[PDB]
Amino acid sequence: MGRNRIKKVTERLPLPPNARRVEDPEMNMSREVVEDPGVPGTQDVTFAVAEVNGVETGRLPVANVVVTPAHEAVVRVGTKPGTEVPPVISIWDAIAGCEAGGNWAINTGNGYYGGVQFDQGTWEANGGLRYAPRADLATREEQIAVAEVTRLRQGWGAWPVCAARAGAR
Repeated sequence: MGRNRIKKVTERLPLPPNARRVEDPEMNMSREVVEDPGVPGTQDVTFAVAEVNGVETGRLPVANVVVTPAHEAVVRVGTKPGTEVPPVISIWDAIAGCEAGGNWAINTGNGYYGGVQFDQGTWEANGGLRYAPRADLATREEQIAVAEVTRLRQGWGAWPVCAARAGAR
């Protein structure tokens, strides 16, 4: 018995647009872009809410109804052939922490690029142009793909401080 800590509360919340995907054969498969944000809708969501001492201790949606439907968004998704990115096998995240503080897009004008501070020749020699003109223009996972090629072909010499710091082979 006693007062019930659980009450029903109905809230009007946004209904986010579904994204309809449109292929872009000029964009890397790693990439997705919002071409049209659509228009959010609205929905009435009923929650069971627990409160003790004027403080919410829990909530659970129990019902929902569309009020205004959203207008769909349009997302462009990359389908450029040959831009498949291998799965990442995090020694690299440690290295990028050391090299660039985890900033994969770093480009300070020091002659090095991206999270693991490739020079341009090393980026190109190890296949990086498949993904981007420079390392900093490529995704983390693309940069790691090229870093793995670099390591297999040339070793850890590109990272003469950070690789050892990261506990490399």
